Amino acid sequence: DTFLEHMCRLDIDSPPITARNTGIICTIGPASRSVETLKEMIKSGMNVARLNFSHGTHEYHAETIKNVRTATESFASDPILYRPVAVALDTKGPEIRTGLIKGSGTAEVELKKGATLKITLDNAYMEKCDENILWLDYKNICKVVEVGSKIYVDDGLISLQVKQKGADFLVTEVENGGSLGSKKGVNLPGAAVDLPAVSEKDIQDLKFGVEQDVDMVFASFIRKASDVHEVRKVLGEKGKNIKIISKIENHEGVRRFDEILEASDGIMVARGDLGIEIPAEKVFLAQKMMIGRCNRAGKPVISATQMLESMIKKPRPTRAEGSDVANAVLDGADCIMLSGETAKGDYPLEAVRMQHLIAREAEAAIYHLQLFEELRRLAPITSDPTEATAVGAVEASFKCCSGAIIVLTKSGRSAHQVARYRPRAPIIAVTRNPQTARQAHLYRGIFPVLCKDPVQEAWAEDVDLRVNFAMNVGKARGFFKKGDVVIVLTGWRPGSGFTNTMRVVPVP
Amino acid sequence: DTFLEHMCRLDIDSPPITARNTGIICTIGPASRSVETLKEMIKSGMNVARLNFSHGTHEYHAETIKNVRTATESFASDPILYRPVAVALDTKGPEIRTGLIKGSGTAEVELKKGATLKITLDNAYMEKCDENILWLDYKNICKVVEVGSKIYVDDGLISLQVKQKGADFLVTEVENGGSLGSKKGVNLPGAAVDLPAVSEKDIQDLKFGVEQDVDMVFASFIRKASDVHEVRKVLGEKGKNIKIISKIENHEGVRRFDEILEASDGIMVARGDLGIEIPAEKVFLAQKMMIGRCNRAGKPVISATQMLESMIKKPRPTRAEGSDVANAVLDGADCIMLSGETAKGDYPLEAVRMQHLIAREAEAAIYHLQLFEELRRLAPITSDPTEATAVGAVEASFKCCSGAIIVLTKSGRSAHQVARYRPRAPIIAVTRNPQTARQAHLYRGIFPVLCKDPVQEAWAEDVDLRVNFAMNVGKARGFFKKGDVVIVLTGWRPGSGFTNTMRVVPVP
Amino acid sequence: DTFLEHMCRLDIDSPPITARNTGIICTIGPASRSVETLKEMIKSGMNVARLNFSHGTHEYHAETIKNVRTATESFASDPILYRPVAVALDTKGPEIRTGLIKGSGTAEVELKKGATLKITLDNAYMEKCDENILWLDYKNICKVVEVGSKIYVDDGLISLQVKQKGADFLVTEVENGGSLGSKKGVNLPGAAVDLPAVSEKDIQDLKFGVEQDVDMVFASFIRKASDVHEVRKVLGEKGKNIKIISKIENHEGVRRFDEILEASDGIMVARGDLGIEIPAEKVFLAQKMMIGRCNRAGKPVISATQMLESMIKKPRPTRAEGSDVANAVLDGADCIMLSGETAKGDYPLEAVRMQHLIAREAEAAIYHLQLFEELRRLAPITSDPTEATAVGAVEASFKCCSGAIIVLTKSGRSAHQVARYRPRAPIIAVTRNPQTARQAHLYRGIFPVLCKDPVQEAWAEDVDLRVNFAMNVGKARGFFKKGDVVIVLTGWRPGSGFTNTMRVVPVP
Amino acid sequence: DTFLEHMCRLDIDSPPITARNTGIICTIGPASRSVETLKEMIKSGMNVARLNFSHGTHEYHAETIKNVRTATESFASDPILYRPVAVALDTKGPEIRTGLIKGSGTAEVELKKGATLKITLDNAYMEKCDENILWLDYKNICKVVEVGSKIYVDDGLISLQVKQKGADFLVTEVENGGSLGSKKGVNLPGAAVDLPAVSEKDIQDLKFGVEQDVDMVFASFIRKASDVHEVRKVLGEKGKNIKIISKIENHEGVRRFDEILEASDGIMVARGDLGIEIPAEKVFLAQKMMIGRCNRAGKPVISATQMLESMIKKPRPTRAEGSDVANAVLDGADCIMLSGETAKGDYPLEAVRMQHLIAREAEAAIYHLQLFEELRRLAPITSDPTEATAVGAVEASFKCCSGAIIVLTKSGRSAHQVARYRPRAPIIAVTRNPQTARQAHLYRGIFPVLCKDPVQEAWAEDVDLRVNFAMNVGKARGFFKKGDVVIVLTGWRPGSGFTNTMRVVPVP
Repeated sequence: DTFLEHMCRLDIDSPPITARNTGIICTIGPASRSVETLKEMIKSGMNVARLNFSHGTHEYHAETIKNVRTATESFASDPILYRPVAVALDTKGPEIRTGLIKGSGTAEVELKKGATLKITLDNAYMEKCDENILWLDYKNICKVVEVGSKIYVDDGLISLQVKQKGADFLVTEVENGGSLGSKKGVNLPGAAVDLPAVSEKDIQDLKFGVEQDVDMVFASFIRKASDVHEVRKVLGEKGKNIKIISKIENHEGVRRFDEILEASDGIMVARGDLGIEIPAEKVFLAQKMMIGRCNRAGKPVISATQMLESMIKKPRPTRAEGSDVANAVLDGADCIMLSGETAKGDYPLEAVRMQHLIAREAEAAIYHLQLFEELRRLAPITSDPTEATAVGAVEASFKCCSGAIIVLTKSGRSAHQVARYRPRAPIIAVTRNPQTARQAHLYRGIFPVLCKDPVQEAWAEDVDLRVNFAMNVGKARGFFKKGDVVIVLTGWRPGSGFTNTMRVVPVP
Repeated sequence: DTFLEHMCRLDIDSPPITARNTGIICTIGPASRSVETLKEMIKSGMNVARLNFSHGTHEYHAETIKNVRTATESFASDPILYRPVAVALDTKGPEIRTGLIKGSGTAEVELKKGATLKITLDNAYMEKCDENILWLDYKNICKVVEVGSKIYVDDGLISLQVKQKGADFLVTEVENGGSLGSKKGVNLPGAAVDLPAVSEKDIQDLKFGVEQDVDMVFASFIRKASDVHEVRKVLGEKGKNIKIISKIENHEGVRRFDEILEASDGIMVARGDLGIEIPAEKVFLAQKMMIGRCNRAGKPVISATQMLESMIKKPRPTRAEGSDVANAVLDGADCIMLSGETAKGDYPLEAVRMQHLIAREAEAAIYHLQLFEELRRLAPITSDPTEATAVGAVEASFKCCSGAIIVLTKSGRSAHQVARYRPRAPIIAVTRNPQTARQAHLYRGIFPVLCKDPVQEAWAEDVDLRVNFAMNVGKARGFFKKGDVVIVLTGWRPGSGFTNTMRVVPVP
Repeated sequence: DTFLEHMCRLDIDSPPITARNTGIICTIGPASRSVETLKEMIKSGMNVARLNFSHGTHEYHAETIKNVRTATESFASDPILYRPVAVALDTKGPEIRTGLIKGSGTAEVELKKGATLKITLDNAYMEKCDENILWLDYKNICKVVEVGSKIYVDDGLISLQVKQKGADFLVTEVENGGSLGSKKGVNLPGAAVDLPAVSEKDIQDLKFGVEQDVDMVFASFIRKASDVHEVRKVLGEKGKNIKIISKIENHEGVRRFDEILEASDGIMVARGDLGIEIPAEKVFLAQKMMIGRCNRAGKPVISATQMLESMIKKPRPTRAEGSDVANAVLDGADCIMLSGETAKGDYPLEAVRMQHLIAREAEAAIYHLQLFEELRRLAPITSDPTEATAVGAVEASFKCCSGAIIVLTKSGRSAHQVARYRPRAPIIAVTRNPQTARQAHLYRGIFPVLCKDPVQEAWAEDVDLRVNFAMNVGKARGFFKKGDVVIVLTGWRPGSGFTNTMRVVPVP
Repeated sequence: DTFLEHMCRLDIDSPPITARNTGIICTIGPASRSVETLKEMIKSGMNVARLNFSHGTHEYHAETIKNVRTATESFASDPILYRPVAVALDTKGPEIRTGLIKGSGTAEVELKKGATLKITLDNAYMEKCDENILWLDYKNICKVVEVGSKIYVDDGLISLQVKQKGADFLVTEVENGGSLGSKKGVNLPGAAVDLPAVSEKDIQDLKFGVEQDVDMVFASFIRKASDVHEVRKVLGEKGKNIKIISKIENHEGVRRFDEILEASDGIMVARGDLGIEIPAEKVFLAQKMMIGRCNRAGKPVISATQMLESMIKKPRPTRAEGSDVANAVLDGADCIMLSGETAKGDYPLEAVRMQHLIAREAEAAIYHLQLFEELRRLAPITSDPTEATAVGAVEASFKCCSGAIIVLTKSGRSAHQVARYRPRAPIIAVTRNPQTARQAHLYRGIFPVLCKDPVQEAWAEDVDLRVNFAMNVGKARGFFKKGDVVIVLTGWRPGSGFTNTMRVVPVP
């Protein structure tokens, strides 16, 4: 009825009645590139393998994608239970990274409050940083910094405000402290950055991605719409179909968020990079704002970083990491991302699993019909057949309590359009295009299904075969039973430009 | 918006930007049964022809039907512009009536105020009525009426008050003077009048109605469900498919309205008969209530019995009758009924043309999305395929700003199912079944269209036959043009089931 | 709940539970200037005596106002039951009137379809018009007419389209026909008018009004906001407090309706003058539009002309005059007006009474809380103490089912502001300013009460005395009983610029 | 609007344009009971001081109260800027606790995974606990626990699994390693733990609470209404006026929540205790439900037990705790509670200051008129004077865009009555009664203000005393300025009755 009536009526001992609508992106690192580790991850809800090109070589990310695909297709033998799994390339982007401190890639020299540390960029101490003296990537720091500007190191625990500029060197106080350590990153919040959004390394990484048939790019440190356009002209014609997800990692990208969203296929909210750049008492508005617009606009949005970073080293998360994530789902994020817990973890399965749990359970508190009616209200009058067919399909899904909204697409477009409006019922997307099954996982509520059957002489016949596919899938995965109802969205005629037929059909 | 704003921004100087949705019912009498006259009337907007069986032999009304079918079909050589026309039989009923005035001649005597009238029941004075003895044929008048009771003779114009009750007579003072002719009808407001709702005449008349394939019965002085049931049993299973419209003409009907509606296919508010048997000020609440229940019940209701009464003898009406019909059409009426204006009148055509104009001009003060959003969440929720397909279709018509909702069933039932959500787009109902094209004028917003084609021996090709028909009609008739989007509703097959294919098709 | 649920729930045999909120303006003429006739009219709900300065002298309207006041104060002895009665001056305004036809002020010469009639304005036939030849007021008709323009005579039944222009004379066909008769009016729909909105006669009439302490002016044929401003500069400083009601009697005033409403204190909709000037299939939108804006803006609006014009000569109105009026109340008119039925009538009491009945009964179909919530929603953020106090007072009146909203004002302003928002509960306005008690009757829902008690030394005491007045008034008139609730709106402190105190106080 | 738009148009870069409405509760321990420290905390936002009676003698907490009263009143020489401060007693309850570790010293032993622990009940080992024998003081541990049961020692950090049940002991495998000190508390999730809700200690502690005029009791491990009733009977009629907040810390409480709420003055969600006894993913639904019921019930609810847990030993928090408190305040919390951060922490002040900042920044994602329009038509409708005066006052605050709603009762009850409609303007509650100024921090949006003046011997002058006080406070404290409009609520007199004078006063 009311939103409040709907929170009051929640029952913690009622069962999970929904299957899980929000997607899980896992970051694949040393702890999760074994094929066996990944088979389990896929079995515990992984849907997108993130590769962080901020660290490592090409032969290594290619081994990593080979094991992801080895595990993903161990399931292929029975295409009903087969879960697609997408590969995501997260670019490096305009980073600043520290040296090796002693000559060693595993050291940490422990800075002390009040102490003094000279930044050098003498290209000499590239691997000699100790307690004083410190080397950096950014050649032109001595230009955008000023005598008081604050510099954060590692994800941010080690802080320090400069006292002495230079032209070659720089010297500074230490508010905070801790460990320095090696190959760490540096932030310069509230300080300009003349690094390009696409370095020549990031160009090479993108093109690699095209060669490897990745399904999405996570473009780092996007600040303005030219940065998106560059990523796409690199991906070029060969990767006009790769989805670009801009990462909002600084204040500008929030300020310039609308034009970033125009140019991009979806948005990643990097909550930690933000909670360094802008005061933290405000990230959570930014997130909420940036999710809502991505929902007005029916573009995926990914909530990321500092999710369960206590499952790097405990097998069970703080009850407030739990609440953090479960509220990202409620704000209407499309997907959730794990960085350290699945990459460097001592318990990566435990994290993937807990994430599926938390997120299944947050949908108990989604008021699905308020969402829908708000998102319909806010939709424009279109002359798009496929848009109107989606809206009707969702109305109907609510007046039946549809078990599903079976949607046949090659594009993926038409299953996206239906999910735009947040049906409570799951969208079973039936495709023959393995790229579209992998990319579908971005969009909340799409359960992609990959048909491998050959195309039939008579298209009528063909449609029935795909739809019956989807219905054995639903019966099996548990979404419904004989004699329930579904919406089915198809074309009338082959090579109809659009998905313009809705049938309200009882499960057989 | 508000409703109040939707008025504030009305524009008289603007041109009607909606079709006429309300059906025009016409009472056929001697001024309007020539074939040429009925052809010109059908041209001007007539949708239903009412025969009034209180007057006339079966051989008379059989010829009047003959000419209406003649006229109606003169246009049948161009399906695009053939307009179907329904044939309604209105019953005599439990009427009280006067005897005859004596002599021969201009059969009329003057009833002067404050003077005296013995109502007698002696069948000697049956043909010897005058200003002192007046015979009527209700034999228990004397027991159901009392002293001080009113008696309205000739259709309300004359009032008597009952001064003295006798054994088998009554002495009355004339209170509303007038002039009395022969066989004119009497109203005993407030009396327990006990005549059967179905007389032996009414039985032979309904059995006539079936022999002539009439489409609706307007049944008179209905008081209770048992009355509707007796009419139905009489129509029996040779005429099960005839629509029965109960006429509410007295207080017990308004009282028992609810049970009368459940038992009936539709309602007629008879405001003149009801203006006699009720405090005339209370009438306009009676109608507002009974239109209201009828709309929530999804049952057509007709607003009647005096609409444009000046035009018996004047070509144009007093704007108060125009505000009267306009507010009946806004109140919720599906049909308006013309009675004297088109039966015995001098301008049966300027009457049809004016009513068409007033209904088409009133529809602008109808706030249409208001009506939808409520009727979506008033009328039975959460059910079965057909009602989910219909709602799906209406939310689509609203999203894509459809120019028409093209509906294929043969009963009519699924086109009703849609009209019961008051979409803003006209519902073109395509049927091969002439009765349902005639009968569907009762439902507001439905535009019957009769496909006279043989059936293509393949379901989808038959469907596109009909849809392409509806399209060409709608383009000819002005509803939509090339490039607009229409919604389409159909069978899953000819397996029966129900109607469960919605489609959003651009207009060729 | 819904609007439709609220129409369905109407009961015609439940009692009138409301007292009558809409006001009644009666036109005082030969049949109603006796003091005894008027005492009864006041006793049957008259609230404003309209004097039509279109006919008659000054000594005559002054006799007429003397008898209105004689009857109004026969009730004054017991100020609880005393009903105030306001005098309204309806100007003549830029009229065109015909001659005397034979030399006699009572003749009628009966024009015939197709016939020929010369208009002359030779100032010679001022009183000789017969069947041919016809004299007019308007000197410059031969300028704004053209060879085909249509001229209507009497309220409009006699029509005629010119065939021959001139410089001095004019000659014409006769569509329609009937009686010509004497001192009749002429309309020139769709034809310019160089008559002034304020003739020198209308100046004199206004100033007379000021001398006689009229309470409102009904300004005729207002076309633009300069016309309002002229009426007020005439009324001048001595009549800055006389309320000006513009009459919208032609197409322009509808076109220029907004600026007319700015300049004026309220609007009269003259439905007959309109239904000649603009097609009649559109008056009823104009009316509806013009009432709604007058409600958005909290200015009184009066629905007028052709109300019950069958109670000029029958003691009981057409059931469709009844429906006409009862729908004006529903559209939200503030007041209702009778012209012929109370002026020239053979049954003026019967009309005043039926009007009270019809209008009491229409409020059964007002959804009072939808009104309020729409009118609140549509209100601006004001920093007006008195506006906010009114809105809260009305909310409260709904959360109690207030018997009344007792409002103490001198101005009248604060009782107007409360009524702006259409409480269901009646507004008892307690004033010492007899002008404000008389003018209050314009505003729907104000039941003015005139306190004659002297001002008390202590203002606290004084307020209690006026409020207890109002509560004996309510107890007596029937609005409520001991132990019910009311809202009471007063000032805190004397000579507070405003009514800023709301008390929710139980009737004693 | 939509709710979704209200997010889409959030602006991080904008400055907080609302006051803090949520009360900050602080747990006073050894890091925060000096008088100087409490003065600085009260300055930074503390509204309530919580004593935790699980630890400490009566002479200890009596001195801690002494200093809180000292600090609190240092500011009392300027009413304008004295902030009242409530004193909350939190009970020990049915706690299970460990014995002591042997020796003396740094009383801590290491519990290593996969190793063994005999839980014994022999009061010989009561002070001779170690890594093998661990004594606890719950004597029926053995019958309510089972094999495979978990046992969480020291506040969740340590988990044991029950390998072997004995007669009077248990053998357990250590699953979450750790370090164990003395007298640390045990959780037996899922066990029928039968200790009394009110122990003999808790009785002497509540009787202390009354001797010291505390204002609220936070009562722990409440499971059923009878538990609340036993606490109430103990507080007896010397402390009838003390507010009892039930603490929901186990599953039976969440289960029986509804009865617990009826019996209680308010709720505390204890998310850490609740995160142990429940699947931690289910917690965030539990809270959302229990905040929800509490808001519809118009009963304050506190969100607690881990809010900013980093700041025990770090000056600023992990943004995830910040998103955590922000979403508790949006969920509906009236108060936030700080526990370790301000009791034993190193930065008790940077914690108060940060929480103030996070609550004040979160209130922008609160959609306020949404909350009103529902709470107006959810919460008991159509009644009695006081609730009609309160709603009147809120609709006014919204119309005139009020800067404050200034409320005079002495109990507090009428200021609650208003806060229960969530107005957008802060409620300045003016009382002469210090307890109600302290106690009213529990209610969101209420800003207590204590008038220390004697009573003017004339009701209205007393009223203007207080109102002019509230005005000057509100101007000093920033809420509104000269020329803004405030709403005022008051007695009709000191006759009792209730509160029934609303007033809309401009600001001097």
